[PDB]
Amino acid sequence: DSRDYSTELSVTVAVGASLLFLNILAFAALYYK
Amino acid sequence: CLDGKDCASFFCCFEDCHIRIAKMDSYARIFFPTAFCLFNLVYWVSYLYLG
Amino acid sequence: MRNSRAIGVLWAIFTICFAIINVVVFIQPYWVGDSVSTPKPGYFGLFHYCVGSGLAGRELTCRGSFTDFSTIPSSAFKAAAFFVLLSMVLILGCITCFSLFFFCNTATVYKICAWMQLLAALCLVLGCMIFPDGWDAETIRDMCGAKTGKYSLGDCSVRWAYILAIIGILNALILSFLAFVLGNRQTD
Ligand SMILES: CCCCCCCC/C=C/CCCCCCCC(=O)O[C@H](COC(=O)CCCCCCCCCCCCCCC)COP(=O)(O)OC[C@@H](O)CO
Ligand SMILES: CC(C)CCC[C@@H](C)[C@H]1CC[C@H]2[C@@H]3CC=C4C[C@@H](O)CC[C@]4(C)[C@H]3CC[C@]12C
Ligand SMILES: CCCCCCCCCCCCCCCC(=O)O
Ligand SMILES: CCCCCCCCCC
Repeated sequence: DSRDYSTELSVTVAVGASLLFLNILAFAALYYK
Repeated sequence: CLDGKDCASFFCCFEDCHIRIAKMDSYARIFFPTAFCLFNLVYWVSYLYLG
Repeated sequence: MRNSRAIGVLWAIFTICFAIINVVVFIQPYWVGDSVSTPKPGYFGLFHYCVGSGLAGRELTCRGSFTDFSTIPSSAFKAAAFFVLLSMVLILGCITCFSLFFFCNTATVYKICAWMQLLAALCLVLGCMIFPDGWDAETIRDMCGAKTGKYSLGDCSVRWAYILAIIGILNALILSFLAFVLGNRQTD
C-alpha cells in the first residue's frame, strides 16, 4: 500500500491536461479566422 | 465589444424575444424520452457498478 | 460549414465526457486520503467516507450515503454534495437539449447549453469551495489529525477526485464559452 498518491495525482493531471489540450485546440481552431 | 456585438446579443437570445410555444408538443415528444433514458442510464449504472 | 459541424460534434463529445467526469467525482469517495503521519487510514468524499478499524490498516469500514443525511458528517459536506448534484442535473439538461437540436434553431440551442453549462460550472465551483469548510467535523478530525481544520488539509493528502473536479470546472468553463461562440457563429 504505502499510502502514496503522487502517482495517482500525476496520472490524473496528465489525462486532465490532455483533455483540456484537446478542447482548447478545438476552440482555437474554431476561433482562427 | 471586440469579436461580437452588444455584449447581451452575444450572451443571450433577447433578439426576437411566441412561435416555439405552439411546437412545444413536438419538442416535448423527443425531450421527455431522452431525459428519462438519461436518468435510467445514470441511475442503473451508478447503482449496479459504482456501488 | 464542415468545420462548424465537426467542431459541434467534438463539443458534444467533450460535453458528454464532462458529464461522465461529474458523475464519477460525485459518486466516488476518493477526494481526500491518508499519509504516513495519519492516526488511521481512510478517505472521505462529499458524503461517503471509509476509515480503518483497529490497529491494523486492513478491514476498513465504510459509512455515509447521500440519501441518508443523518450519516453525512457536516452541513458543509451536505451543501457541497447538493451543489455538485445541481451541476450534474444542469449538464444532463444540456445532454437532453441535444435532442432539442432537432427542431429548434441551432443558435438558440447552442446558447441554451452555453448558459446551462455556465450555471453547472458555477455550481461545481461553489461546491468545491464549500467542501473544505467541513473538515472541522469530529470524524474527519479523528481520521486526519488534530491539525486538521477549516480549509486546512493538515496531515491528510488530496486524492485524484478533487483535482479531477477542478479539471471538470475548467472544462465546463471553456465548453460554455465554446458553445457561446458556436451559437453566435453559423447564423449569418
Ligand atoms: C461516448 C462519446 C459520446 C458520443 C456521442 C456523440 C453524440 C453526437 C451527437 C451530437 C448532436 C449535437 C451535435 C451538434 C448539432 C448541430 C446542429 C446540426 O448538426 O444540424 C441539425 C441537427 O443535426 C443532427 O442530426 C443532430 C440531432 C441531435 C441528435 C442528438 C440526440 C440526443 C442525444 C442523446 C445523448 C446521447 C449521447 C450521450 C449519452 C450519455 C440539423 O440541421 P437542419 O438544418 O437540417 O434542421 C432544421 C433547422 O433549420 C431547424 O428547423
Ligand atoms: C434528466 C435530467 C434532467 C435529470 C437527471 C438526474 C439524475 C440522473 C440524478 C438525479 C438524482 C441522482 C441520484 C441522487 C443520489 C444518488 C446516491 C449516490 O450514492 C449515488 C448516485 C445517486 C443514485 C444519484 C444518481 C443520479 C440521479 C438519479
Ligand atoms: C418509448 C418511446 C416513446 C416515443 C419516442 C419518440 C421519439 C421520436 C420523436 C419523434 C418526434 C417527431 C414526431 C412527428 C414526426 C412526423 O412528422 O410524422
Ligand atoms: C464507467 C462509469 C461510467 C459512468 C457513466 C455514467 C453516465 C454518463 C452519462 C453522460
